[PDB]
Amino acid sequence: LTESSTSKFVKINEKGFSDFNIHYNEAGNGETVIMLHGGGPGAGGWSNYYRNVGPFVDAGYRVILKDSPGFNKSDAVVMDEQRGLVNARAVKGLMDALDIDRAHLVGNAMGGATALNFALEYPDRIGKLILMGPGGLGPSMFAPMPMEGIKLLFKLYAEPSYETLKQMLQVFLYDQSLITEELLQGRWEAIQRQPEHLKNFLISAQKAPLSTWDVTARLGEIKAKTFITWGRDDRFVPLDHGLKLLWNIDDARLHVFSKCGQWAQWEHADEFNRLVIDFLRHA
Amino acid sequence: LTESSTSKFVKINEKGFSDFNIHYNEAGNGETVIMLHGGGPGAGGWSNYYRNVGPFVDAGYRVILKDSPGFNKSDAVVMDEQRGLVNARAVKGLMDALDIDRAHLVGNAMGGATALNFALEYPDRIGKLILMGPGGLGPSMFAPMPMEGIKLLFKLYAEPSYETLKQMLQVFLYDQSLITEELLQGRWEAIQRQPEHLKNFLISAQKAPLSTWDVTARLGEIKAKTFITWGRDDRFVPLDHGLKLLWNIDDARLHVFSKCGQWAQWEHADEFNRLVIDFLRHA
Amino acid sequence: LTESSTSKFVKINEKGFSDFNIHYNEAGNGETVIMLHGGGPGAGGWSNYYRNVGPFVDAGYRVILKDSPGFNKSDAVVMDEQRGLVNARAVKGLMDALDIDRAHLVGNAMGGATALNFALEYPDRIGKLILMGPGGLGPSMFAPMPMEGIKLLFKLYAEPSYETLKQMLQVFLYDQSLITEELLQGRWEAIQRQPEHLKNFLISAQKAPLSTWDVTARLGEIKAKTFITWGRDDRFVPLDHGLKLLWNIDDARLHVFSKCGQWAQWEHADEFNRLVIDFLRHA
Amino acid sequence: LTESSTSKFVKINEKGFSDFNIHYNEAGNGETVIMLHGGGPGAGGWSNYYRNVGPFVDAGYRVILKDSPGFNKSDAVVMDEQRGLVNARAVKGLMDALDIDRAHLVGNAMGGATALNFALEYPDRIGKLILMGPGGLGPSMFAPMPMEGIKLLFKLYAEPSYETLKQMLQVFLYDQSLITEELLQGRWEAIQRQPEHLKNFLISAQKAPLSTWDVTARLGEIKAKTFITWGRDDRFVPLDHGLKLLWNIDDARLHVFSKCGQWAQWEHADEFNRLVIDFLRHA
Repeated sequence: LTESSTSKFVKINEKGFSDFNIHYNEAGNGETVIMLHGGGPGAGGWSNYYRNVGPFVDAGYRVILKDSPGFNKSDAVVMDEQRGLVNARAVKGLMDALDIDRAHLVGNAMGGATALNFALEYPDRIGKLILMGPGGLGPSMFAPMPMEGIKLLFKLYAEPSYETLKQMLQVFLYDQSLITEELLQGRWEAIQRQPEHLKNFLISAQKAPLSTWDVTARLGEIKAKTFITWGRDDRFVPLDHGLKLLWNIDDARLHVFSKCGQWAQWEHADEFNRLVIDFLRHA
Repeated sequence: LTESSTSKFVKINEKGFSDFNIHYNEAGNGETVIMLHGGGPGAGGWSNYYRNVGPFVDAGYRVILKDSPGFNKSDAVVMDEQRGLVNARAVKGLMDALDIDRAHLVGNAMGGATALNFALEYPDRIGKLILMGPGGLGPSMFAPMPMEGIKLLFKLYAEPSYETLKQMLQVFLYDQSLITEELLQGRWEAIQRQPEHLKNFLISAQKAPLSTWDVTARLGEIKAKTFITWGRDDRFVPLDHGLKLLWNIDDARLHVFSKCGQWAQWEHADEFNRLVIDFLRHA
Repeated sequence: LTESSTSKFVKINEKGFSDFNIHYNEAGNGETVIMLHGGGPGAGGWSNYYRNVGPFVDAGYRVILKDSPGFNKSDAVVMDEQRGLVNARAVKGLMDALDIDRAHLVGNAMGGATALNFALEYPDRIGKLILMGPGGLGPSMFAPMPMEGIKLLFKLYAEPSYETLKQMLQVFLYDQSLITEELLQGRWEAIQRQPEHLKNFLISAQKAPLSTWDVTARLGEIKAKTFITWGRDDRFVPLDHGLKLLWNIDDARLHVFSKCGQWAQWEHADEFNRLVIDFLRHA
Repeated sequence: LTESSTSKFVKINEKGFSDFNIHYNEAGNGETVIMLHGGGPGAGGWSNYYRNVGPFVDAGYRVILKDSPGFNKSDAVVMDEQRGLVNARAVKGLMDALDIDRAHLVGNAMGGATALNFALEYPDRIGKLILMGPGGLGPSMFAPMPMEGIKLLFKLYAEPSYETLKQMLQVFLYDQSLITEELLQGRWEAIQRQPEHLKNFLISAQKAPLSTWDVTARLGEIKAKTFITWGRDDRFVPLDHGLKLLWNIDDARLHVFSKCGQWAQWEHADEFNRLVIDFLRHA
């Protein structure tokens, strides 16, 4: 499976979105699992989840790696509401467009925020909920904020360069030897191809700062069975937010990988794939 | 499989132990997994692990549920060293007696302390290490000590009664409806059958208090792949000790169950069985 | 200064309260500091704060040790709203009745919850805010709930006895040698004198459980300079709630005493008196 | 009081040190309080503590702001042991040279590590112990390591520039408006004046990495009354290490300032001065 062979577009119509173009990569044909990426410059569905799509499709799922509005090959957008909520409306838009009644959601960082908002706004449309260091859950009890990785994310958005890209990835990943030329050129190309996105993210972050993403107070409403994952060494979203979800969501469990940054699904792909497939099959 | 049909005895000879009688329950014939129980009055191998033995044997393992010295049907003993270390010597004693070169260890609370000490003292003799709220790892950063469950454990040892037994189990378990008459009569019978054990535990705890169990400083020596589990609602050993192990053991991961006390393997048996079998097979 | 010589009553009229009798103990004549007690059976202003009233009056303050509705010699009441809010209305009622424009508030546990609610509802009427292990601030990230001390508080309310009183105080205090016959007889007399209160607290806790006290989401509104204190060894309200306040209140600081339960102002009276007087004078 | 008018030198002879030149700034003539600075490039006694020396001398103390070996105007050195221990030997060297029997110690970051080592090695020679975010106390339960501020400290040591100096100070301080041209030129001058120091620190850090500083296991030996301070927003040493000290030192208390980085004594000078003077006088 490749990016090109799985690539598709659909136009969505939900709330603020009027014939809005969403790019996604799809493979398999069983029950739908939608995977949602983080918010750093150059992020997208395929580059975030290409180590997971095959094992999940092999397990019998239909995998959709979604480009969120204002990322990769989805349409440009300036948001005046918190991104989690706006992203969640796009997921619903996508699901209505494709005649998907219910989906399992997998979400990393911004995508975790998106998945949380989806489960809150559309409880009838979600199956299980897999959350990987979800962003925007308010203050940490230990970590000064903005987090180190968040400052680097904003620096790269404002002053894009290859060197700053590299500095950011060095913070996002625990194992530095995973930072190959392929990884760097990939993200770099995604940044170069659509400069509008970087500009629009910064404008959006002015209208709705990260403090406006906090849906902590509503976590008690989530009835979806929930699997929370964290990287022990995540410098982007703090580890105690894993406890926060575990205490506040009715039916949750927490799995923390050692030697792992913000991309558990990439840095610990085999173990991640096994744990989440097992959870989707048996929890 | 029943307690009687699996029941066996072996005499051990290791360090302080001279023809010391160890009771265990054994089933299956593949690679050996030894399971080690907690330290509360009436504890033993079968009653701690009877929901795990079948699924593990079905997965192809040889399961040994060991009675630790001074518990259940193993010989009475007064210890002058920290119990974790003395227990670990007994495990080695048992393994030498049965011609077992290497074992996977599963350990809850006191049994977690035992498993840690085994991995430190006999690194050549352990496979993987599964730790469920291991006891004795020093102070908590949050929890006042002695913990609520520890005070109840000492109260029941000093003044054994059925009512105090019930109070203790109400603290050990999250879901109170799991406290059946069968569970209570079981522990009660184990207490009544061998009063010597209760007396000896209290004498042992005078010679070597819980503060002497702390092997934190040596955690860097463990090269065994390690799976750490915790109950979110454990009132016996504090949750932050899960983080402590995760930060200090080279190759560890942490899994925390919601709505779960000190017996994860019993309160969340299906998920526990799946996660640990998957880990023994694939990590 | 004694309980009798400082004792006063005032009738309050605020929201739900119609000629409601509030007992308080008053000394000094400078700026008003109102001190507010915890919620355990037998609690009251004088017995909670008699080690603080003198040093504070000597520093030049007018000290009011308030009996909260449904405690000690204040009127009996059954509350259908969270106690923090109802208590805060009584403080305002008291201040209107006595022509006090502004007060510094000192609050322990339930009294901390009361002080928080006062600062939120009547920001124009508060000076500085001193919070000692305030209750009701939602879940802990570490501590299973209900906390050990909370279970003992409810046990004593439902089955009052001298022996259960003693068990509770043994948990509330770090240093057990502070539990004199004077302390025990004091609380015991307060319990015996007004059994209606115990009954009414349990009815009130049914109508508005502790989960309804959580004002976390509004902490950003507090503009009062705030001094947060905690006992390291508090088994009633969890230590991480000190961090929660410190992160969420604009101008806060946190002071944690070692070897200290839920009554810092009593167990570490000299240091407490010095720190809070210094704060009221100079912050 | 100025840097020049208070400036002094003494030659020390203790263990490894043979006629080793130590620079310090001294004022006052009552009981000795020695203040010890952090380890970042350009650090020294006067620039770290010039907001504290006056108020402390006014309170009646003799203040000594010590330059640690390999910093500011003290002699250059390459250390093969952990810096905390080597620094502590220098403090003793200084105290023997000046006929000081006992000193109160105030220590920030590296200076906190120094103060801890002094109290452990020379318990007869210390009065009270004031610790401000002490470095080297092992892993954090929450914070990935090396900490953000530590990476910036090593970057500035290896590639000294004015721009990198500014980036580091922006992380060390919470309030960015405190970063004046005076502050920057000060640190810059200290860096330019002695490049040997920067080189030697990096060599020393190779021989004895930060992991070798961990004296956690010996904290139970400290009988000095101890005042622990932390900045809530410290990105150099993690907040949970404040809890670690509070749990493990016999007689400790913890004070955490909001809106505060690694220099509490500078960022919150008035409150810091009041709290520590009160502690030295009355604890």
